[PDB]
Amino acid sequence: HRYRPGTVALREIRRYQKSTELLIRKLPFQRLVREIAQDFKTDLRFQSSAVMALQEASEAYLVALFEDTNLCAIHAKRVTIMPKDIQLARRIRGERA
DNA sequence: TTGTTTTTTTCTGGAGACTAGGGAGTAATCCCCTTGGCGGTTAAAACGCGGGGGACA
Repeated sequence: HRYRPGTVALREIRRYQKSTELLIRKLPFQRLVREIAQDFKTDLRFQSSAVMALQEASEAYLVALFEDTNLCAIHAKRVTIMPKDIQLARRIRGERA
């Protein structure tokens, strides 16, 4: 049959909140880090541990930001997060101007 | 029958070349290593379709 929209989303929320493994596949993230670093200094080498630490910090920060975004969206009587939500959360945080 | 002497035998400066080996230099080969190709394995990001839900007024 068909699951009504919004139920499988709750199932994934339950699934991913019980687990800790990283949600971004490694190699694209590593290539993105390498590209970003290249603009600061050339012919650079990275320890896999450094790259893993970068991924852990980035994913945790993104999860916290998504939590704040969901809270902001709920405050607007809304269920869907939209860019203004991220913007407001970042603004109140003080990272974005 | 013994010992002194005779005699025999053993011992006692310069030039013009050549080759051959050792240290340093170059480059090459075999083994290993890095990288790319062939062969297999498929979950999923994107795209489509259809329907439920809420954003906005």
